[PDB]
Amino acid sequence: KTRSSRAGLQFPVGRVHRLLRKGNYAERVGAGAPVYLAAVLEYLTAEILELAGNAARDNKKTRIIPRHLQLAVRNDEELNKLLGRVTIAQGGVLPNIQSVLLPKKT
Amino acid sequence: KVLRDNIQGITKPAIRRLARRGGVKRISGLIYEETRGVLKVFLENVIRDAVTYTEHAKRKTVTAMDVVYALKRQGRTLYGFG
Amino acid sequence: QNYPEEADGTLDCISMALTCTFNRWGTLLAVGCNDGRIVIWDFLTRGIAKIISAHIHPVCSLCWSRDGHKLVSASTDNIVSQWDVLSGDCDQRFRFPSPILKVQYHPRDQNKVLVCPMKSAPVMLTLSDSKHVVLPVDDDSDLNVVASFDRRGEYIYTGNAKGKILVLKTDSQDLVASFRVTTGTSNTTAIKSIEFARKGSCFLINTADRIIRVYDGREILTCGRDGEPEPMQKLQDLVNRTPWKKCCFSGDGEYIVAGSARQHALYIWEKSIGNLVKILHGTRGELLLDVAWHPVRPIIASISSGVVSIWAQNQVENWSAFAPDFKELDENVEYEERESEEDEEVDVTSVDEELEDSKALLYLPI
Amino acid sequence: PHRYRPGTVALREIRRYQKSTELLIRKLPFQRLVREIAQDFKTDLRFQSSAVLALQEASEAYLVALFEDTNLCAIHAKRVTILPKDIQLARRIRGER
Amino acid sequence: RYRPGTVALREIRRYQKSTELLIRKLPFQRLVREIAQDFKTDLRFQSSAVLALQEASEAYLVALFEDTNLCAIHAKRVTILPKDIQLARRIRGER
Amino acid sequence: RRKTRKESYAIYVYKVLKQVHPDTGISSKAMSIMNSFVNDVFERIAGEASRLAHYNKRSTITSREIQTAVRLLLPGELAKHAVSEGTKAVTCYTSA
Amino acid sequence: KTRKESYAIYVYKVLKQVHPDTGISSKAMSIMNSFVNDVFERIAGEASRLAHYNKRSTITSREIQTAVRLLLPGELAKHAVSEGTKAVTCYTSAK
DNA sequence: ATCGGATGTATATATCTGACACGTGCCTGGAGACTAGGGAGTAATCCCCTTGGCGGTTAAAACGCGGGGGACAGCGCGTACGTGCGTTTAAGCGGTGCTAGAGCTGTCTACGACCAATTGAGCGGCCTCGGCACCGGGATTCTCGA
DNA sequence: TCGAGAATCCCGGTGCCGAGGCCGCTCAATTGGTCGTAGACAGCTCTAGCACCGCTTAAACGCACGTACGCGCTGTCCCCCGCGTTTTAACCGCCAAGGGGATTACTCCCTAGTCTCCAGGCACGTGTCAGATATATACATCCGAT
Repeated sequence: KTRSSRAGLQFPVGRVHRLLRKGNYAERVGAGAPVYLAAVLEYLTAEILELAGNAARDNKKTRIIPRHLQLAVRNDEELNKLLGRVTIAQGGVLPNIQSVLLPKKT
Repeated sequence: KVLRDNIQGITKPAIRRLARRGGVKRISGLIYEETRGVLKVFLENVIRDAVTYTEHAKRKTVTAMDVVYALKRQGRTLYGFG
Repeated sequence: QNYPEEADGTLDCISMALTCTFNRWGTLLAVGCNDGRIVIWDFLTRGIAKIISAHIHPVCSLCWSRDGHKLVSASTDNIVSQWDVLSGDCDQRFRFPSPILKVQYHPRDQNKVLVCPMKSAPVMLTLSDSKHVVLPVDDDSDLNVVASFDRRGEYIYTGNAKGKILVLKTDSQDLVASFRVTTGTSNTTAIKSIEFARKGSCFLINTADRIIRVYDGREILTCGRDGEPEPMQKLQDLVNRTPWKKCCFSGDGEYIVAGSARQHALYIWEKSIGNLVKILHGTRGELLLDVAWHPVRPIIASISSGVVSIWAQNQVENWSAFAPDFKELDENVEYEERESEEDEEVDVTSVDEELEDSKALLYLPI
Repeated sequence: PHRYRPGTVALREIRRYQKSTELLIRKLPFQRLVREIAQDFKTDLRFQSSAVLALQEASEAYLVALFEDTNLCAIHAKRVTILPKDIQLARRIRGER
Repeated sequence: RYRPGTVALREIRRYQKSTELLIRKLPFQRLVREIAQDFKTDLRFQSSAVLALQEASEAYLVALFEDTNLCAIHAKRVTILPKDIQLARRIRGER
Repeated sequence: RRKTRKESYAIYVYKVLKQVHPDTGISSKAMSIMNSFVNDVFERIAGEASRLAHYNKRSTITSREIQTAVRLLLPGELAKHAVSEGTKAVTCYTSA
Repeated sequence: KTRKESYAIYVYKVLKQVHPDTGISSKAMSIMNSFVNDVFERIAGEASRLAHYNKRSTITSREIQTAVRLLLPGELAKHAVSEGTKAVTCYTSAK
């Protein structure tokens, strides 16, 4: 019988518990730790992937290229606070031009 | 309580002396307010982590060792308290 | 509608405020100040009604009469007095050998008040002749017992301090039904209190096994003398283990609300599904005293440490309510135009559920 | 004494201070300030004399560092005066915008 | 065409939209080979591994440039200068 | 030669994406980057919680310590949302 | 009243070995305790994570070698690794 | 450029006091002996792939010129600041009482590791079909000098 | 305020390899007990952060002012760049190989764990002097005079 459906989450819980048990983070763990971790990873993954899909439909492309993920992570501010010193392969950079460097004439 | 006073508790000569220990001479008169601001925004995070740490330990007093623990969590380490 | 989703500030007409309760649909607030006075605030109108100089020692509980003419107060100095809502003076004065926990008025019998003395059986004091009738209990007579009416007050339910719950009649006192709570796995458990609703005859029970349970006031007289415990949902908090102090029922009959002590975690569920739906974000530092929703409209209002915090549904009607034939909406479709372009002599004279907790008759415009 | 030229006594003040080892902000105002700011996160907390002491030094440390950085960028500005925009420049370039 | 400074904006925007690498594969691979031979001889590289390093470089490098940029703005000029690069490297706290 | 079996967080995040937007495809590169991200955050939180548990002379890892860790690590109202979601998940799990 | 652990006697003897004329105050004791602890957790954690990298269940001396070479700066790392190798050899030769 | 005068700068002389360094006790860890059992290395292997190399070219680099736009030096200026002094004021020791809280200890009960086997979640192989790359050309928008 | 030329966007129009989905074949995740135990509750002890006040003065307050320089403006001149050219090896796609990285199997030996006793390092007194504290002084420096 399964264990992920007991809480209705999607990320595995048995896998998390086994990997944390063999990860020697401590010697003895409770029962709510694996389900709680599965839940928080679920929430963070959903938070990122919703913006990923929004960026995918921005350019009208079904497949999500990593550029979309880069834009979605960078344009948000809380992510930029949490993903401070992290880069992305093939990610690129969001467009930006300094304000005072903008020529004009009549 | 929340009081607008005691924020100016660092009166001008204290910042003067701190600037001197930094090694500057000519400081404009409009530096004091943003110094207060940056000091407050810095102190916010450390005091918040300290109170969370002391709360998790089920006691309502804060020591110094948990303070240096929070400081090391941010990245700035203190030596001389254990 | 649904659970409250907005946040309201505080309602502090005076600095101190200990207890609060709604009358029938949240009309007036019964503040028992910690100075020996009884203050009445106005709800849904944000005002005050009357201040009563009761006595010296402050009080700790409040309730109003079925006819709304009395202000009963479970005093901390054993002053079982019937303060008048109208004049503010004392109508009936009496003294009890034990203080009172839970004061209530039967919506069908205001003569017999609800008293919960400690280390002694509950006593109904009749306001017509100042006579005290002891509620017959079972086994011990020195336990921390709490007595409470049903929806209609027709049966009275008492909870003891060893694991025994008693069922008897509010007026005939025919103790013919008992109940034994489950003994966990090895050790027994006492009962802290019970709390009822206004529809469905359900009631929560708060015990010493750190777990809040729920029963219905229909399976004890049906089973007979004593049967096997069988709750619907053994709700509890399994991440912090917060103890439970005060918790009431919903203003609709389908929700369940539970209150913390210092953690500012106000939990809510529904009777249909025991799954958490929302949690309250309270600012830490104060102890919760009383909780009781609007008995009709979904809202939460918790008193704590002399102040009150309300999480509500603040509403203002949309700008598009100028006239039924006038709307202020946005659309990008072409307008759909219209497609369909007596004499009598009679004067005009015409001008949860409802119970009998009305007729406060207390309102002073000046 | 006599009306000295600006910055002249500043140099000897620097020399007296930069070699010194002491606390520059007073004690009572700072402990009162931290007790005031602690209220928002949680009320009715008790501090330890050893604790709060520690704190100020760390803060001073950080604050001192800031001036250092600002001074250098001030020299990069072809001026001796310190201006607010340089503080924001240092804060942003350090990595904690 | 003419009007210098106009073509720069078009180029910089065009490249800002694009997200490809900027260093030819073979020269960078040979340079990594040389700097590895400096440490130890006869090291077999994974074609995936080299690529890896490559990307990280630009990341680091581009960040540096941006910082120097604002430093030039602090000096009342548009052109960036070597001195600003040492400014950024020292002020970052990585000397 | 000898084929090997490897574990990646590939199926679960794909199911999440379908649950959210059942109309958009995903790339293998995005799959690997999401796998790296989830491994990263998992290790970060677990290690911080473990070293906190050692800090308190506790030989166990309860669920409370993890929520303390996510209060410290996660900034802003995202922390409140995540901790509320975790409490919801555990409460819905226990009585089953 | 109770039993508490510290590094006081050992650092004192090390001081007396090299400068048998200079005293220290309690603040020096506390700061040296903090320094030696801090470096101990840093190097020990690095060694643990190295051991976990290569799916190995043990931590031996050569793991400490790799950790010290990786973490400390160059010349001090060379001195430290030389002295440690000398110590381990003289320990193993005379067990 | 050169010299005299007020003034903070670092130095030597009593001394005294509380923190520094030393001698005692003994109990809790660590070193001495022994075991078994599970990690590990070491022989062997064989197919994946990374190094090496070759033909074609063109996209990219390399080099020279014309000039205009921006870096750089200077000059006035008037204005914001550092210096100086008389005055009030809250910091800084000083010393007092205690309750509120931290901290240590006996306890005993709900809760996590061991383990056996299952058996379905889950990982790998093969088409495959369409999302997307490649391409050819017309419609669409920007810019600067007459 | 208005053209010529010059770029980019988009509408087809077409061809191709990557995400996908099904089939087959495993291996570790539950379930249920089972067993030992780590921490939770209640009590008692002690000790110090806090409320409180007294008196003293180092320092903050704020005015006065005389000038150092931040800044706006000018002129200057010099070199970065864009446009054009010629020039060439990065890149593409194709070959072939050997070697070594990852896998299998195995015997052997390092170590967790237990038991064992004894010894050394922290709590605790206790004597004593290193440097702060206040006094008088030669000296180097900012300022002012020529």
